[PDB]
Amino acid sequence: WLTSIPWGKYSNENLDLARAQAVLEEDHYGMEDVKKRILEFIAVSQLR
Amino acid sequence: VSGYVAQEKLAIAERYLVPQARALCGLDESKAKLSSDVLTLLIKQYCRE
Repeated sequence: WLTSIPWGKYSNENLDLARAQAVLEEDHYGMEDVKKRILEFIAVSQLR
Repeated sequence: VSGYVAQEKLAIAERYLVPQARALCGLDESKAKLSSDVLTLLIKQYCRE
């Protein structure tokens, strides 16, 4: 149970906003506010 | 401990609060100025506690 647990396995992220633009508009019509907030979230993580 | 006067919160937030959150978001002071006036407007209006 202990060894199985990742300790540093780091799934690589995408961080370009463009690909996030596309994939968000692919799967949910409207509800633009949550899209805008999450988009800002990626935008901030990409900096720091 | 007591509460805080309306004006007093400005002198708190100008020092011990904005810089802390500024460090939470990972910014540096060079890019994220907040004049005193925006803060007095905030506390005067958007939060009465």
